[PDB]
Amino acid sequence: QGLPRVIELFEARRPKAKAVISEIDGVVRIEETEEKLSVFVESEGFSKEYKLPKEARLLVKDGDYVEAGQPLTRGAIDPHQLLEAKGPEAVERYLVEEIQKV
Repeated sequence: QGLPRVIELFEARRPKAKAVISEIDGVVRIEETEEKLSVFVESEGFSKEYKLPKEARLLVKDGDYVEAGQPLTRGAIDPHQLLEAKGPEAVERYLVEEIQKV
């Protein structure tokens, strides 16, 4: 994506084709009707229902364990959501590596 991707990173914009990340650690449970599609990240005392469009490529198959801040869909991560999910060091790592890819 070239120079626009770099600008999008240095400006910390929320990208348009944004991946969906998990807000908590937990276990995946896909719930796929032929009309709608959702992913649950469930833990001992928390349930996280992420309703996403039916055409989203998942990085996560049913039953996997995910860290808080791990991507479930494909695409670019919103840096502010990553910061809230996972903290400063992870956002630095992601910004540096994503800029260097280009």
